[PDB]
Amino acid sequence: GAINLYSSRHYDTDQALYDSFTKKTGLKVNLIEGKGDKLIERIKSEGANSPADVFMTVDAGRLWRAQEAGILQPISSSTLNNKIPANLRSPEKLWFGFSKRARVIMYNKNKVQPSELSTYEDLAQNKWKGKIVIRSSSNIYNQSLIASLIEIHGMSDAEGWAKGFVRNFARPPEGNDTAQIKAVAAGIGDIGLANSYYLARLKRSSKPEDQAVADKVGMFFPNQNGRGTHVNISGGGVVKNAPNKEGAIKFLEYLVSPEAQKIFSEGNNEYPVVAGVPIASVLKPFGSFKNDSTNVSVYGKLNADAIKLMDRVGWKLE
Ligand SMILES: [Cl-]
Ligand SMILES: [Fe+3]
Repeated sequence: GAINLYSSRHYDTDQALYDSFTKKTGLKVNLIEGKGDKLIERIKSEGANSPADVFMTVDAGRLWRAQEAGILQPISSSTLNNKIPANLRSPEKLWFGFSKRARVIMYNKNKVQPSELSTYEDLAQNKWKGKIVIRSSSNIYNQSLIASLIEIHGMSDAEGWAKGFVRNFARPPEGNDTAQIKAVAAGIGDIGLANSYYLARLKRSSKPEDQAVADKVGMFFPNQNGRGTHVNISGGGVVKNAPNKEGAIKFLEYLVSPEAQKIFSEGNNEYPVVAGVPIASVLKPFGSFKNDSTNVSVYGKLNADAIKLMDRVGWKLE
C-alpha cells in the first residue's frame, strides 16, 4: 500500500526518510508538495474525497489553522505521546511536532556583547532605539511569538511592550528571516529576531558570502533565567478522511524513531524533539538552552489576537 503525504516541509534529503519508512513498513510515500496555507485549502476543497493521509507543515500556528479548518483527526499513540514532549504536541492530539526551532536574538558580534541581552521583554527598552530589524507582521513566526507574549502578559501589557519594540525598528520590516541576519551583519541593525536554523543554514552554505555573514552574527537564546526560550515546531497530523489511517499513524510513529529524528531535523538544521537524539554538528556550538514549557497550541489559539495587536501598534504587514 501507500500513504499520501501533503507537505510544505519536504527537503530532498527527506527522500532517504521515505525510503527507510518503505523498507520498514512496505508502504510507499506519495508526496504532494505545496505551501502550507495552500495545502490546507487544497485538502479542504478535496472534501470527503481527499486522498491526503498526512499533512505536514511548519509552525504550530499553521497546524492550529489546519485543525480549525477541520482537516485533521485525533490520534492516540503511546509512541507519539511518550517520545514527543507534551508542549510540542496538540493537547487534543490533532497534530504533533517532529523537529524544533527557536525564535532567537541574532546579534552583530562587533556591536553587541551577549551580556547586553536577556529577554524578549528587554527588546522594548529605549536603549535599542534605531537598532532592531525584524520581518513583517504577516509572518507566522512573528505571529506565534507575539501570541506567546499575549498569553504571558495579557493584551494591555503586551501592547505596551509592542509599542516600545516597534519604536525600536531600525527600518521598516523588509525581507525574510535570512534578510534580517544579513542586515544585522551589515550594521543596518545591531539585533534582529529570526529562527535558529537560518543562521545554521548560512554557516553550512557553500557560498563564501553566506559564510562571512554567519561569522558576523551570534545567536542568543532569550529568557534563560526565567521561563525559557520560545520554541516552535515542524509538524504534522493525520488528515480527517485519510484513506490509509493505519499507514498514516505508522508514518508519524516512524518519524519519532532516532534515525528519522536525525534525518528530518538535520534536513533543515532544526533540533530533534525526541530526548536523547544527538543534535546537528552545526547547532552544537551554540549550546543547550532552556525551552519554555508553554504548549505550542497557544500560539495558534492567540494568532488572531497577535494580528490585532500588531496592527494596533503599526507593525507593518508584507
Ligand atoms: Cl500552556
Ligand atoms: Fe522557515
